[PDB]
This record gives sequence, structure tokens and C-alpha cells, in this order.
Amino acid sequence: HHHHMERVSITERPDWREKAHEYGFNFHTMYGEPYWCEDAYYKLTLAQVEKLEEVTAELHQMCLKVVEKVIASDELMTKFRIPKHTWSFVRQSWLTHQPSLYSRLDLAWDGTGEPKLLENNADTPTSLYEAAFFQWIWLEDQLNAGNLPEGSDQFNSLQEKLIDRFVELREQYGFQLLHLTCCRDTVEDRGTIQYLQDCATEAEIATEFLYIDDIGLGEKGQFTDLQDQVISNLFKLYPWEFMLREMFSTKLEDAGVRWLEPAWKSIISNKALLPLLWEMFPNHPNLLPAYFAEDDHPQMEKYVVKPIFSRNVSIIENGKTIGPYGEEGMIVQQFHPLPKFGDSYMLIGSWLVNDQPAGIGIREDRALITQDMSRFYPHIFVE
Ligand SMILES: [Mg+2]
Ligand code: NI
Repeated sequence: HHHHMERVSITERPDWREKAHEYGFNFHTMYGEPYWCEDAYYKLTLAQVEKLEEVTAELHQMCLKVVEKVIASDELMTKFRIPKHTWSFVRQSWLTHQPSLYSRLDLAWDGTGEPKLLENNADTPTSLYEAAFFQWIWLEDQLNAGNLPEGSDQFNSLQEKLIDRFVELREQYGFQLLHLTCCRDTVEDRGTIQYLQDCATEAEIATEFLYIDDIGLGEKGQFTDLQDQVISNLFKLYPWEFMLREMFSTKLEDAGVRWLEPAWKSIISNKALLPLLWEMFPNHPNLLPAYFAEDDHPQMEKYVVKPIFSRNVSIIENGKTIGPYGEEGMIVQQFHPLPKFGDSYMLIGSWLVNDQPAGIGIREDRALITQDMSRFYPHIFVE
């Protein structure tokens, strides 16, 4: 398999599991978070990193164009499956310019051709802790042990940009006190929450963690915390796709809470994004053909049908029409295999902090069709 990036074997640091334990990083797979691996790393070039950076910034602007178009159209809000009882909540979040913290794009690329957008995890993207912090320490450690090329660098400014963004949220948007939440018995001990809380603390934001089921309902519709005090700003590791359909989700519109990620990110964190991107930016070098499966659309020789929702996938070929999952609620996307390095397919996770590209985290998986890649590998770039 010819690639312009290499997967380089390396001797694992002997104590990395305890390094994880000391930081409170549970590196085991859970809720789509990948298993940490470091018996190899990926090596990119400076040219490849500048290309990924360029493409990531532009795709994010393209996604912002999709939101404006969807927000304005009842028809498109329906096609994106935003529940009608939440349209006012979601639209007001966009029309008042509610701020974003982060996004992760998933890009298929081995350095040959153009990178292709497979999805924008713009709500609850996994592998933040590994990409921002753990692989940074890995780089410093393995440089010090003499196990990496002398000029090794890493496309990764996540921690710096996250702290700067929290400062910006505090100073210019009034995020003085930030609550953080997730569902009980999910990812509270993975590392992410504590890490983002540490970043917010460094930015001089006061923080409180509480589980989703800890949140109270006040007499005037306000959401309240473990001290029965009002929640004003709430970061969540729990997706809008679920919350907008949950019991008492009609209360969101009047709760007086500002959200990270904000409600309008629901529109770019599902697969309906991919057909709209292709319609608004036809033959864009970094997009793949995509259509709603229910629409009349060109026939593709080999393609993949994915549910609009993030809750598995099937492949079709030889110009056939649509399958166990059917047509309804599905999109279709031109089949485009991931690069194969040995026994595993590789996927590039490319991060944004608000609208600024902030680096990459690489994942692998032995299956072609997978919602969340099973394994994470650190990377470097040279030259
Ligand atoms: Mg109102
Ligand atoms: Ni320990």
C-alpha cells in the first residue's frame, strides 16, 4: 500500500499506563472513546500539516454556511430531523450568535490526492484528551528518550487554543461561572471533563461539575445545580441528538442556559450535513458526493448508506439501487475507502477551537464500516 505518510513502529514508553493513571486518564474504550496505543506513531510532513490546517479552516466555514441555510428553511430543519418542538430554541441560538468551543472533522487522507470530509463531530467529539494532552506528553517523553527524529514536531495547539477560548468566553461573553455535565456512568472519569475543567480554571473561570440527573428545575423554569443555585453556562458531554428528544426538552427554550456546544451545532453534527455540503459546494475537492436517500439523486457505482442519526452502515456497488436499513432517514455517500496501514484503516481527526484549526489525532480500526474507530495513535511531523 503506497502512502505519503508512514506508520513507524516504536518501543512503548514503559510506564505510560501509570502516567495515564496519575492524570486520571482512563484509556480504555468506552462510549466511542478510543483505546490508547503507542507501539507505533504516524509521521507526516510539514506540507501535509499545512494542507490539513487549510482544509479544516475552510470546511468549518462551509459548515457555517450550511447552518445559515438550514436555520432559514422549515423544510431543511425537517430534513435534518431537528424536532419541531425545538426549532425556536435551536434557531434563537443561531440568531443570537451563541459561541462554540470545539469541533472535530473526520478526514480520509494518506497524503495522496485530496483529504475528504467524512463527518463533522461538532457536538460531543471523542478523543479530545489524547489529542490535546496525552500525545503531547508522549512527544516530549520520546524525544527525551532519543526515540524520535531530532526535529520532531506535532500538529497540536489544542490546549493553548482551548485556554485562550475560555479566556475569550469569560472576558468577552461573560462566562464567569461554567457548569460541566455528562450522563452518570458514562465518561465522567475518562479524563475529558477534568481536563476541560483544568483549562477553564487556568482561564480563571469558576467551574462546577454535576451529572445530568443532578440538574434541578426551578420555579421559573431555571436549571439549578447541586447547591440549588442557578446554572447560567453549561458545557455538556452529551449530544443534542438525544437531548432534543428527551422528556421535558420543551423546557430548554426557556431555561436561560447558554450551552457548550450551543444548540445550533445540532445542525452540523449529523449526517444530513454531507448532502447539503455537496449541494452548496458541488465538486469541492475535499467533499464526497452525498444525497438524501429519499430524494431523486444520481446513481453511484459504489456507495454507502448511513442513517442521518448517529445511532450501523451498509455498502452497495455495481450501480444498484437501495438493504436491511431501507431508505427513510438515510443519506447516501460515494464509497471512498480509508487508507490501509497493515491490517488497519486509518482516519484523521482534525480539530477546531471555535473556527481555528488546532491539530490532529489519528485513529485506526480493523473494520471498514465503523462509527468510532477503536484505537488512537500519536503522531509527529518533520521537515
Ligand atoms: Mg422566549
Ligand atoms: Ni497511579
